[PDB]
Amino acid sequence: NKAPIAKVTGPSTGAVGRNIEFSGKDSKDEDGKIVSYDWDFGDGATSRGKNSVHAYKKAGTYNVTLKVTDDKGATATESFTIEIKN
Ligand SMILES: [Ca+2]
Repeated sequence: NKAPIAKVTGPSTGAVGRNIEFSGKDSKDEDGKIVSYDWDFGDGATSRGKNSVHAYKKAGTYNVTLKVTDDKGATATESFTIEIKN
């Protein structure tokens, strides 16, 4: 098996209190299927889904982590920086 490769699409800037839409659908497993897309939004919040949403309560800079898992259980991550403005 080869582990998958995580790819996040979504905004790199958003605004406080607004729902930010993220996707992991461009992630790729060369030899199988991605079976889960886990998100850590950098403010303690987590979600799961090929698409996910999060609103940040405070302006600042956050690193979002996407963790993809393939059909064999191998994992990969991406760290993606988002700026949240007032
Ligand atoms: Ca694989």
